[PDB]
Amino acid sequence: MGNGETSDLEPKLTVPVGATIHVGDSFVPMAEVLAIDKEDGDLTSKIKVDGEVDTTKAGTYVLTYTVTDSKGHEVTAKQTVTVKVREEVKNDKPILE
Ligand SMILES: [Ca+2]
Repeated sequence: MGNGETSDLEPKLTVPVGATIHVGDSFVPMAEVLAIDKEDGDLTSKIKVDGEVDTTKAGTYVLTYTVTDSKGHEVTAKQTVTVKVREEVKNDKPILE
């Protein structure tokens, strides 16, 4: 038996650096993020999705995506999501302390 020194390429992780959606809008992290390796194959299923994006409250939520190749190469990237309101709801100073 034995092994040959083949140049393994580190997995190509594809993640959008920034996203913008509305309150009540749909957001699927596993649809917009992919990961492909040449030697091991499709690593999209291996993607670790950290963080949480809410679509009921307006604000910025950052998601983390980390994927590892079986050959030992690991890569990670983040996505900055910004949710905004679909109507005019003004703020009269939240007096709730
Ligand atoms: Ca590889």
